[PDB]
Amino acid sequence: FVEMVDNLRGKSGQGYYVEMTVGSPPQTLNILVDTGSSNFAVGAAPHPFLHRYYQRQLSSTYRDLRKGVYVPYTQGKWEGELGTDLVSIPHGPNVTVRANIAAITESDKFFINGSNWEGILGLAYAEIARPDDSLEPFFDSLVKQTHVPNLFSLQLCGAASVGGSMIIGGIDHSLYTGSLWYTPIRREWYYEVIIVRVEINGQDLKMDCKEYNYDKSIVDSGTTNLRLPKKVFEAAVKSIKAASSTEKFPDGFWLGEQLVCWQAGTTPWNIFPVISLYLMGEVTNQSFRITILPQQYLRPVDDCYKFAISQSSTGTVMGAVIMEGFYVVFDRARKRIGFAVSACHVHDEFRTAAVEGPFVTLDMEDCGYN
Repeated sequence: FVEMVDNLRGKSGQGYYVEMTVGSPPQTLNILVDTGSSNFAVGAAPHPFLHRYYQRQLSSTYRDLRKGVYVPYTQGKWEGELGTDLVSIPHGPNVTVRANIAAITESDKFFINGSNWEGILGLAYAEIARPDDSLEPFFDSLVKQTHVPNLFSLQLCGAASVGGSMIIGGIDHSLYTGSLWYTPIRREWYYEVIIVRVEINGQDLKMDCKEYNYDKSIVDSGTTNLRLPKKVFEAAVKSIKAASSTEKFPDGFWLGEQLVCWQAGTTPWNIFPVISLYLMGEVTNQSFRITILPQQYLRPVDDCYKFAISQSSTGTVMGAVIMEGFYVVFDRARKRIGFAVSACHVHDEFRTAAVEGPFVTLDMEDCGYN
């Protein structure tokens, strides 16, 4: 699918977006690819931060649903008017579908000043769509209305400008090396998965794996960091702090309350441990592990970086920190997510991200939270 290669762009920390068109004639917009939500929402008014916006008055195929939607966040939020219209992805499958579209008429802390995107494409399932699971997510409409396979894959390459590929309806084997390894999608709402073991430099935290997924563990392209439950994060950092004991860093650093800087290319990468997450495999008692480097959780912001690992109350969230090291296949058809070493991931000549298996892991089910 050469046509779809390199169809993602963005700026460090501002997420990855793909070009899309909405309405008739087609109105072009850059839309954030978010596997962590399920609403297709686009700016529809002249907010100062927006390069452009959806103008419903110019679309002959626009249809009003006469319903509003308010989506609150920890601080900001977005609110819009629901409708449907014809949507297409220029550098994606050659098709056009009628999908729900929330026209954003008011928001706070949603749009980013200086960013180049005007909307968000929630690729998750209806269960978490707003206002409720009755609002059919875009991908569902795309598959239901066309012959596009129920699957998509993401290769986030993270470089201030970033790039990547979203292969819609398939897999592009040139984007990865080695074999793809699959972990089951526990439940179809967020792209939930189960982490069965966690290793730092090869030594595991030996913590009731159930904690690792309290109350969730998800794969989300819309989040920059690797979010971990408090308990897991506490021990996580504890081990990383011990591995990197070579140098001393402030407590704020580990809490993302302050940045850490190093002179021109003087970052002590080797001082930091690799993080290995073992994921539930496809077979009983079988697992595999994906391993990332500081290159992923120690990202640039001298050279100042922010610890890309943080705590959560919503569970584990495998964001760009994890994804930028692998080619990730969202195999909706088979309810599984595949990981393979990405052909574009950044690595030093000493350590490289990897996906290895099979491994024997017992009681993987006790890792899932109910």
